[PDB]
Amino acid sequence: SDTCEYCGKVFKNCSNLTVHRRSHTGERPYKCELCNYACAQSSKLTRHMKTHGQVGKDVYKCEICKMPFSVYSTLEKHMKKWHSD
DNA sequence: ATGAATCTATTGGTCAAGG
DNA sequence: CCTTGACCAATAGATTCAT
Ligand SMILES: [Mg+2]
Ligand SMILES: [Mg+2]
Ligand SMILES: [Zn+2]
Ligand SMILES: [Zn+2]
Ligand SMILES: [Zn+2]
Ligand SMILES: [Zn+2]
Repeated sequence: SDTCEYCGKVFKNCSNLTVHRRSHTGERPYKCELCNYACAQSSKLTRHMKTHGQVGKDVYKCEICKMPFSVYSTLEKHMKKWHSD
C-alpha cells in the first residue's frame, strides 16, 4: 500500500512514508549532539551539522556555552536568542 | 518613520538513486 | 530496506527600497 494513514498521500516505498508520517506524529529520532536541533530524516541532521562546522568556513564558538558555528551571523543570532540576559 | 520587498542562512517536505 | 542528497518552498532575521 505505502499510503499515509493520516493524510492519504501515496508513496512508492515504505521508507519515504515512514519519514513523512513523522510530520503527523511529531517523532524526531535524529538529535544533534552540538545543539537542541532534532529531525525526522537522517540526511537532515547531516545537513544541519554544516552549521556547526564545514569545509571552507572557520569555527566561531559561543563564549558562553561553547557551541560551535561555521557562520558568524548565525552565532550572533544564537547570542540574541539564548544569551540575551 | 513605517512597511514592503528582498536578501542570507537555514530548515521542512519531497523524491528518487546509491549501498 | 536504510541512507543519501538535490531540489524547491518556507521561515526568521537583516537590510534595502519606496513613500
Ligand atoms: Mg515516493
Ligand atoms: Mg544520490
Ligand atoms: Zn500524511
Ligand atoms: Zn512499502
Ligand atoms: Zn546542532
Ligand atoms: Zn551560547
